[PDB]
Amino acid sequence: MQIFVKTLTGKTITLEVEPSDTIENVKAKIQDKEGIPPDQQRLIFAGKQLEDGRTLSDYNIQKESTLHLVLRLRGG
Repeated sequence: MQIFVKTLTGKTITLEVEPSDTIENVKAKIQDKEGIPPDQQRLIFAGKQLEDGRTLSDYNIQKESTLHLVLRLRGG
């Protein structure tokens, strides 16, 4: 039961999520590490916008399915 996330930063940052988890919890996990609102980030899969509030189980997400995490690294 593994999934895979690829951040726009290129750096390999991996996570462990269950089939019963919702992407809403997953986005929050990363946003918490950065202390930013989720409005500042977006997710895209199979050329479509990953809509907030869906589940891996509902969208039939398979193992090792890539998630493209796009956000703005607070710094500068």
